[PDB]
Amino acid sequence: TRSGYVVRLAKYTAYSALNYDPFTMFLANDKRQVRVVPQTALPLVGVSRGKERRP
Amino acid sequence: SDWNLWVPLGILGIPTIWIALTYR
Amino acid sequence: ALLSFERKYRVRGGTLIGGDLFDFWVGPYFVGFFGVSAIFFIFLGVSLIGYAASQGPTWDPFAISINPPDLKYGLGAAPLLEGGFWQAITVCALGAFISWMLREVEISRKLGIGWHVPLAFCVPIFMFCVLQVFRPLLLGSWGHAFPYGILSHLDWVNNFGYQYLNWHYNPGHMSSVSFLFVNAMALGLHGGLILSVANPGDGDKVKTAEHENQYFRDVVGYSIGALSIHRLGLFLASNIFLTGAFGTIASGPFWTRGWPEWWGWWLDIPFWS
Amino acid sequence: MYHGALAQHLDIAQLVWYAQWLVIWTVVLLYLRREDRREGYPLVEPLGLVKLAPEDGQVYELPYPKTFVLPHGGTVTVPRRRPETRELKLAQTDGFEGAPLQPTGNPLVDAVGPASYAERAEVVDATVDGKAKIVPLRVATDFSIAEGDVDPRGLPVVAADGVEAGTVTDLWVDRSEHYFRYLELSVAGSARTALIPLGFCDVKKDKIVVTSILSEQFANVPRLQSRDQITLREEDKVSAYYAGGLLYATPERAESLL
Amino acid sequence: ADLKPSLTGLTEEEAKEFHGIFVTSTVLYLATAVIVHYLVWTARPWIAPIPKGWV
Amino acid sequence: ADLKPSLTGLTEEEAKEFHGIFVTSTVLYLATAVIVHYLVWTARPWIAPIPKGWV
Amino acid sequence: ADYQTIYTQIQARGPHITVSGEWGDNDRVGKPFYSYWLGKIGDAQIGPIYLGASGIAAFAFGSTAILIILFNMAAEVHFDPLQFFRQFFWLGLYPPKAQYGMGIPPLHDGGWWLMAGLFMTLSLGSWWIRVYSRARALGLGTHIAWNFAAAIFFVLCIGCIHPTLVGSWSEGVPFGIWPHIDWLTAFSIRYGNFYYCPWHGFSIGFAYGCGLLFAAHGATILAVARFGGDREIEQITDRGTAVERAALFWRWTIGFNATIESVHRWGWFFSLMVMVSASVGILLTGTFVDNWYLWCVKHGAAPDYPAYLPATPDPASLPGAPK
Amino acid sequence: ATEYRTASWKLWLILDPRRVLTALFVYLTVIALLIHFGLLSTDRLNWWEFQRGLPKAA
Amino acid sequence: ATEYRTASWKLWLILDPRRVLTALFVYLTVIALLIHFGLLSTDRLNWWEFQRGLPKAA
Amino acid sequence: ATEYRTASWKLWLILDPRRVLTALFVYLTVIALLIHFGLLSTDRLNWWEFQRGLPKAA
Amino acid sequence: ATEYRTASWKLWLILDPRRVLTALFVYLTVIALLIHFGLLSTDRLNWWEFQRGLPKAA
Amino acid sequence: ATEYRTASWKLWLILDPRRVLTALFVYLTVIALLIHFGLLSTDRLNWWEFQRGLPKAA
Amino acid sequence: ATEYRTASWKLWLILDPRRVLTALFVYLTVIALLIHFGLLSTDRLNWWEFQRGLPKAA
Ligand code: BCB
Ligand code: BCB
Ligand SMILES: C/C=C1/c2cc3[nH]c4c(c3C)C(=O)[C@H](C(=O)OC)c4c3nc(cc4[nH]c(cc(n2)[C@@H]1C)c(C(C)=O)c4C)[C@@H](C)[C@@H]3CCC(=O)OC/C=C(\C)CCC[C@H](C)CCC[C@@H](C)CCCC(C)C
Ligand SMILES: C/C=C1/c2cc3[nH]c4c(c3C)C(=O)[C@H](C(=O)OC)c4c3nc(cc4[nH]c(cc(n2)[C@@H]1C)c(C(C)=O)c4C)[C@@H](C)[C@@H]3CCC(=O)OC/C=C(\C)CCC[C@H](C)CCC[C@@H](C)CCCC(C)C
Ligand SMILES: CC(C)=CCC/C(C)=C/CC/C(C)=C\CC/C(C)=C/CC/C(C)=C/CC/C(C)=C\CC/C(C)=C/CC/C(C)=C/CC/C(C)=C/CC1=C(C)C(=O)c2ccccc2C1=O
Ligand SMILES: COC1=C(OC)C(=O)C(C/C=C(/C)CC/C=C(/C)CC/C=C(\C)CC/C=C(\C)CC/C=C(/C)CC/C=C(\C)CC/C=C(\C)CC/C=C(\C)CCC=C(C)C)=C(C)C1=O
Ligand SMILES: COC1=C(OC)C(=O)C(C/C=C(/C)CC/C=C(\C)CC/C=C(\C)CC/C=C(\C)CC/C=C(/C)CC/C=C(\C)CC/C=C(\C)CC/C=C(/C)CCC=C(C)C)=C(C)C1=O
Ligand code: HEC
Ligand SMILES: CC(C)=CCC/C(C)=C/C=C/C(C)=C/C=C/C(C)=C/C=C/C=C(C)/C=C/C=C(\C)CC/C=C(\C)CCCC(C)C
Ligand SMILES: CC(C)=CCC/C(C)=C/C=C/C(C)=C/C=C/C(C)=C/C=C/C=C(C)/C=C/C=C(\C)CC/C=C(\C)CCCC(C)C
Ligand SMILES: CC(C)=CCC/C(C)=C/C=C/C(C)=C/C=C/C(C)=C/C=C\C=C(C)\C=C\C=C(/C)CC/C=C(\C)CCCC(C)C
Ligand SMILES: CCCCCCCCCCCC[N+](C)(C)[O-]
Ligand SMILES: CCCCCCCCCCCC[N+](C)(C)[O-]
Ligand SMILES: [Fe+3]
Repeated sequence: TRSGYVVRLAKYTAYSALNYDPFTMFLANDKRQVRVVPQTALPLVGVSRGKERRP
Repeated sequence: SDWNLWVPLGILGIPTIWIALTYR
Repeated sequence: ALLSFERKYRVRGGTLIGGDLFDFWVGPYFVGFFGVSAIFFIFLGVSLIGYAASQGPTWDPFAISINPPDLKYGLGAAPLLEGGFWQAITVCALGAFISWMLREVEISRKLGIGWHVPLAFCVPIFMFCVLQVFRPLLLGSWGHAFPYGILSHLDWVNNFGYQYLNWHYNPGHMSSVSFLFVNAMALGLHGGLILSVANPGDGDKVKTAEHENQYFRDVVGYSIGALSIHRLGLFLASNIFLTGAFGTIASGPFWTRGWPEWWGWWLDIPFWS
Repeated sequence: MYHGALAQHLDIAQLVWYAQWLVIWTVVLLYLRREDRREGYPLVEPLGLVKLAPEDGQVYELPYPKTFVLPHGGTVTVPRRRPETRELKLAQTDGFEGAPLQPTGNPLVDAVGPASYAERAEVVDATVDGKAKIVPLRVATDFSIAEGDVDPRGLPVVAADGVEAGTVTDLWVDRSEHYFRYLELSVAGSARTALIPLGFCDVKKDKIVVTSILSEQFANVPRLQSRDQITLREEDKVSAYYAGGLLYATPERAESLL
Repeated sequence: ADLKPSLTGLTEEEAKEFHGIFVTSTVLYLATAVIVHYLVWTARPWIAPIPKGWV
Repeated sequence: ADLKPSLTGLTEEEAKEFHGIFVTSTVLYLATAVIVHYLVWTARPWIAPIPKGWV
Repeated sequence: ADYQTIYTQIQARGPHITVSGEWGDNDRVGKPFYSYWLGKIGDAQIGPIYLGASGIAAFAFGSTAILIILFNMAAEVHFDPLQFFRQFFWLGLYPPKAQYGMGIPPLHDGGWWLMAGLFMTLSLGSWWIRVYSRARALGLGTHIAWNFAAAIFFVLCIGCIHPTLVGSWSEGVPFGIWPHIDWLTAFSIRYGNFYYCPWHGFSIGFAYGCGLLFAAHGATILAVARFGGDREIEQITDRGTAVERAALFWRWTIGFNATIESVHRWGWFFSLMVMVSASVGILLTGTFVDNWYLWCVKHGAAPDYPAYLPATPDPASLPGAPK
Repeated sequence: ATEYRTASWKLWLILDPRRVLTALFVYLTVIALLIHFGLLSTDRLNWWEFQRGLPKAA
Repeated sequence: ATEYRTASWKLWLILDPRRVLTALFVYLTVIALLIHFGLLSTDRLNWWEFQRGLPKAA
Repeated sequence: ATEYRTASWKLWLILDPRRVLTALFVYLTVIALLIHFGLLSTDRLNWWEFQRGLPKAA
Repeated sequence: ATEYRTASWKLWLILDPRRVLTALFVYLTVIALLIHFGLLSTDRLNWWEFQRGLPKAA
Repeated sequence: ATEYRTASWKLWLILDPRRVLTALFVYLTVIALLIHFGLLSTDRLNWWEFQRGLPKAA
Repeated sequence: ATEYRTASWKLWLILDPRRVLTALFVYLTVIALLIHFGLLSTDRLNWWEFQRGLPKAA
């Protein structure tokens, strides 16, 4: 039942509307980094603009 | 190049003519 | 020390408690019994903060904090440095607030105006009481209340909210937030509209009440009307806390799951599930 | 190497912070607060010592004057010097700066404390057309009560005593707001109509209850100059009388609860 | 008030001159639409026959 | 009041002067469009024939 | 109680007078009707409405936007009508999920997002013009327009400007009830906690400020409504007992007062400032500060607390840690 | 009537061209947009794009 | 009544063509849309798309 | 009429140039934007950019 | 009353046909939808779809 | 009264048919809904579906 | 008309320069900006930067 996807997803993440399946992203394999927050006060030159940056 | 892809000419063209002709 | 028109209004009486002995103005301030009382708390409470902050680990104004006692102390008194002063201040606080509010009542009595102001001021007081007193009673510890500290207090707000997994979804919050926004927008419009009519630019004549009406009935097609906006303002403002108070009290005593899970009621009606 | 770094400890955010502050205070002080002193300033002194200048920093204080060009002719200049020359019937408790005052005679008639009015311009309030704004329903014949409400015309006006003061003659309407401002009642015992603000009476199904003043003092509600229109000053006069009664109707209204 | 625009009405004659054109032009449009639909059909025949599985 | 401009009608002539230009330029606009659509076709023949799989 | 401040007891009906504009007296639209219930809190009469060009346009773009939004939301539930209606708050139109920098993203990943964005932008503007023009049409001042302006600008900041300065559309707010909110958290997590950004501070200050101020102004007027203090404009030009009292009240309490006119300025100023403060913060973020907390620690503003349970060294940094 | 068979036309006495015209304009445009959009959201029947349909292929 | 059987027609004296016409117009459009979309939400009975139905196959 | 065939012109009596013009102007603007941007967010029929299409290539 | 047995009919002097008519119209419509859609959200009694009801089968 | 036994009827002089009618309409509808849906949310006592009950079965 | 062929000029009677003129100003400014910016968002057709285009080169 194709219409039910969103709900199938929500119930997995505590009923929030977040749109990612975190099993397949983080748990199935070691391919992603969980850490997203920068470890410095100011934007570090060379990783902080455009296609250098993460989404 | 439009080969039996008259389609847009059809849509664009047909009304263009009867617009010209109905309101005189 | 007086406004040009002030004198005719400065008459005796209309104190709630203890008559004539406190019925005087210091400068522009009217004192009264509650004046005195307020001051006393303010002075003591503030001093107490200072002393307490002195035996902290910093003096950065943002970084200073007076925290409440651990959860083990229950609803009892704690050692003075291990949460006691917190307790102290909280009372001086309440003290000050209430004395403030009553003073206002005395003032309004003296002027023969309505008591709307004091009462309106009662709403936030209540929310303070809700957060510092009731909710902690219901969970049975003072340690559930928030600490006094500019940045410190926010840390409390922050963690509290992540204790239910995403506070944004808590329906009390939703309502309160909506009001907060409407209120702000509405103040803007009310502000502007008066000002536009008064100061119409150039040597244009000041406009009439009808122009206020026309203006809105043009832009959005309805005009709430002049008195009622005032009335309505008061209403919006007030439900910021009135509705929120519900969401606040709920979290912990009446709900222990994440707030999103609560919308399950709708999401899960078995008909269309 | 970092974006937004002015030194090894100084960053553009940090500077902006102060900047922001600066503006706020400036606006507040060098503007808003000045705008606030358009009424009732400069400050007056009836005890203190040789002072033509408020809290200090402030005799600039007053902003330079505006000039409101009014809708139906004329100009007003703000701030002004509007002098109070009514001679107040108030004796002082002490000669002291901020010690309160005692009314000498009847405070409700001598118009002091909550019973004091402002000396407004002695003209009729007007519509955008040039008609009178506030009129009774004898005059505004086009206007009417909404179907579904109680017409208070005919009802008994009961005062603070529990005694019928008189009966309702009319309602008065604001023509430019579609709103009722006054009840005009017929004070029983005399041959007079007095005007009560609608904010001083709880209208019921059977009666109009007036907590403000006592039955006997309806006899002394300020008299209207004309019969069918009301000036701006007369409005203030009428309103102040009842409100003054909230402190002066009974002797106990003075006193504190204990 | 004893007329159709009875004693200075805000004005609309017995104009079915409008009705004429309205109906003409509405039909032209529906015709053109058919012609068009035919053409597109030849480019992308859209309904499809019932497949091997179905039912 | 028994006319088109019957006792100050609020200011529009019998102007088919406007009907004139309006219909003129409506055609030019559509004309130009056809031409232009043709040129583009030669640069990017957009609809495409049906692929080997399809149906 | 005094009932006359809470609701209206006796309602009035009669002929409403139209103020003739500078232009477009003609483009007022609809039969004005009454609502007796609404009449208990404000004017009962509900029509007409001005139309004119700006309107037309605003609606034009606005609707297109809405359409694109909804349509894509439908497409998320695969057009099942029942499910749509059940799942509606959880549905949204999202910006791009891959990193394309600032390139116009593919239709299926953020493309449609962008289009709706542009159209929403355009409606806002068209509307702005409406507000501003109408004012000028009726010989009023332009204050409302300018307040409204700031609001719009802040929308711009979080919509495209910020994305731009950091140079990725990925940072856009999504359309949809819940999902516009999920944005808030993500965004905050990413920039190292927004409670610690000073402009978030300012903003909130002013916002609560508005609360305080309206409650106060609101309450004040009602308290003096008995003297006809709700007639705010005549009070400006010819000061009556009403506002004399109102002033006195505040003076005797906090020790300084306003005027009937200037209180409006204060309110107008506070309102404005919410939006401005916000905009600044947004602009600074990502561009000059990467992690607001760490920044507050570099300037020692951040409070520090002792450990309750034992302090925990990050496992990543141990000898012989995995990845 | 000018050689009419039915009263049909009397509709315009009742209804108002202006409202009808303007409504149709909108109505049609919406339906039009919907259909267009819905088409360009498929995999058959998206012109404007390489056949991502993977028609049967794989 | 011009050669009539019932009074039915009197309804138009009570109800008002304009209301009815307009509302029908809307009502129908809705239902129409509901069905259309609803159908194109399935697997059997979607035209506009490849047979994703996987009718039984696998 | 100045040597016409139809009443067509009379529309401008009923309808109003100003509003028609102003509308059309917005309307066409909307559509033009839709088309341009929509196009430039494809892979075929993007001019402006290098052929990202990877038409079959790869 | 034209050979009527009851007074039933006087109801329309009390009630207002226009309200009744309009209410039923809506009322019914809704129930109808509930039933349709609700049915088509089961596994048995869904026409429109393949029997992914998998009735007992597997 | 036309051949009555009680005065029951006088109720309608007091109470108002239209209120009672409109209320009952609603009241019963709601109750009806509660029961219907309520039932169809069980395991026993759901028509409309395959026997989810697993009645004793496992 | 001062040696004119069309009535076209009458548009200014109907339309008002002040408005036309000003709106145009805005309009044009927007389109300008959209294009300029849009362009400098690409890789081909961005001046103001090195050829990030990596035109085929990597
Ligand atoms: C991660 C956690 C979050 C969170 C956690 C949260 C909690 C736990 C609570 C709220 C609450 C509220 N939140 Mg939320 N919040 C809100 C807005 C709001 C407010 C509408 C509302 C009430 C604020 C309050 O309690 O005042 C407090 C003000 C008080 C108590 C009055 C103090 C005034 C006092 C009487 C007088 C003081 C006088 C001074 C001492 C005098 C000193 C001055 C000088 C002159 C001497 C917005 C708009 C957002 C956005 C935009 O995201 C947001 C996000 C969040 N909130 C985050 C998601 N929020 C409250 C609420 O209502 O929840 C439903 C609340 O409990
Ligand atoms: C976990 C995340 C949090 C968070 C995340 C956050 C972010 C990221 C931002 C804020 C911002 C703000 N926060 Mg915060 N927040 C706030 C309150 C505020 C506001 C004062 C300010 C946002 C400006 C605003 O009013 O938006 C409402 C007003 C808006 C959106 C303007 C709308 C006007 C527009 C013209 C509307 C008209 C639209 C049209 C009708 C169009 C219709 C659409 C069609 C076309 C489809 C409170 C009171 C709290 C509490 C009590 O905790 C809190 C906590 C949090 N915030 C949590 C910590 N907040 C902003 C800010 O100030 O940052 C520095 C901001 O960017
Ligand atoms: C919905 C209803 C809204 C609303 C309504 C109204 N608001 C009013 C009134 C109305 C009607 C008044 O009539 C009254 C007033 O006079 O008009 C100016 C008032 C006032 N609202 C103030 C602050 C205010 N309003 C807030 C919120 C809303 N207002 C909501 C939004 C907030 C928020 C939201 O944070 C703040 C900070 C003061 C300026 C002023 C009272 C001074 C006082 O209370 O004197 C007495 C006390 C002092 C002067 C100092 C107290 C020192 C104590 C003893 C100990 C130190 C404090 C300790 C508790 C540490 C905490 C700090 C920590 C968090 C880091
Ligand atoms: C501190 C400063 C505050 C502030 C200030 C101010 N805020 C203002 C003004 C000022 C000064 C105005 O002057 C202006 C206005 O005029 O108000 C009277 C306005 C506004 N702020 C609105 C909403 C708002 N303010 C918010 C916030 C703050 N504001 C902040 C907090 C928020 C939040 C917080 O979310 C919200 C939601 C709107 C009322 C209004 C925009 C109208 C518009 O821009 O129109 C744009 C036009 C549309 C979206 C078209 C509508 C199309 C319809 C729905 C049909 C679509 C259906 C379609 C599928 C099919 C078509 C068929 C169809 C026939 C069916
Ligand atoms: C000289 C002499 C004899 C000396 C010896 C005597 C001696 C030493 C005696 C003993 C002293 C004693 C016993 C006592 C000391 C005095 C005393 C009682 C002090 C209390 C003082 C105290 C704690 C003061 C702090 C003031 C305070 C709490 C807050 C400051 C105000 C703040 C921050 C307000 C928020 C900002 C804000 C909303 C500003 C709004 C602007 C204004 C003015 C809003 C109010 C306002 C509104 C809202 C209107 O609607 C309005 C409508 C129409 C006209 C006017 C107004 C108006 O003014
Ligand atoms: C006079 O000059 C002026 C005018 O006239 C010329 C104007 O018209 C105007 C303004 C022009 C206008 C058109 C004004 C209209 C502008 C507006 C923003 C009006 C819009 C207001 C709303 C949409 C209402 C807000 C509703 C929301 C934000 C949604 C909230 C969502 C939920 C779920 C709320 C749930 C809870 C509730 C709805 C109510 C809860 C209430 C309680 C729990 C308790 C209630 C408390 C009371 C009743 C008070 C206590 C009772 C007494 C004290 C007697 C101005 C500015 C000007 O001043
Ligand atoms: C002459 O000098 C003085 C003045 O003039 C200068 C004064 O005005 C005043 C002021 C005195 C007044 C009564 C002012 C008028 C009264 C009011 C305005 C009402 C508001 C007053 C209050 C809310 C509290 C005042 C009463 C007290 C502080 C009594 C203290 C009671 C106790 C049990 C203290 C002993 C501590 C314990 C037994 C430990 C266990 C108790 C706790 C842990 C509670 C603390 C935690 C909380 C959340 C507090 C919440 C409870 C409350 C706020 C009542 C004083 C005291 C002074 O003498
Ligand atoms: C059971 C323990 C646990 C709980 C509960 C938990 N987290 Fe985490 N969280 C972690 C761990 C472990 C990591 C780091 C994982 C890694 O190194 O890959 C983490 C990482 C994070 C990060 C990334 C920090 C960074 O360095 O970029 C955020 C943000 C976060 N958590 C937020 C949350 C939120 C919000 C919740 C509650 C909803 C939550 N966490 C609940 C263990 C937990
Ligand atoms: C005297 C008078 C004033 C002067 C004359 C006035 C003049 C000249 C009038 C003539 C000029 C003009 C502009 C005439 C215009 C006539 C027009 C526009 C007729 C339009 C008819 C439009 C029709 C019939 C539209 C029917 C639309 C439908 C049936 C849509 C159905 C949609 C569905 C079933 C859902 C499908 C959705 C899906 C996703 C599959
Ligand atoms: C006042 C008078 C005296 C002076 C006279 C002065 C003059 C001559 C004024 C008139 C001169 C001018 C400027 C006339 C202009 C006439 C114009 C602009 C006519 C325009 C007609 C435009 C039409 C018919 C547009 C039809 C558009 C559509 C059908 C679009 C359909 C779009 C879709 C189906 C979806 C595409 C979107 C997608 C696939 C994402
Ligand atoms: C240079 C190039 C190529 C492009 C530039 C494009 C550009 C200007 C981008 C900037 C975009 C901006 C400003 C984006 C802003 C996005 C924002 C702020 C979104 C925020 C919130 C949206 C929310 C909460 C909306 C949710 C919407 C819905 C649930 C559906 C919409 C429907 C309604 C509101 C109801 C009305 C419909 C009813 C009549 C049937
Ligand atoms: C964080 C936002 C708060 C901004 C500060 C508000 C200004 C308060 C007004 C003080 C008035 C000073 N005074 C007594 C000279 O008038
Ligand atoms: C109200 C928001 C709190 C955050 C404000 C940050 C304060 C900076 C001033 C502290 C001095 C230290 N500094 C900046 C030189 O490093
Ligand atoms: Fe006001």
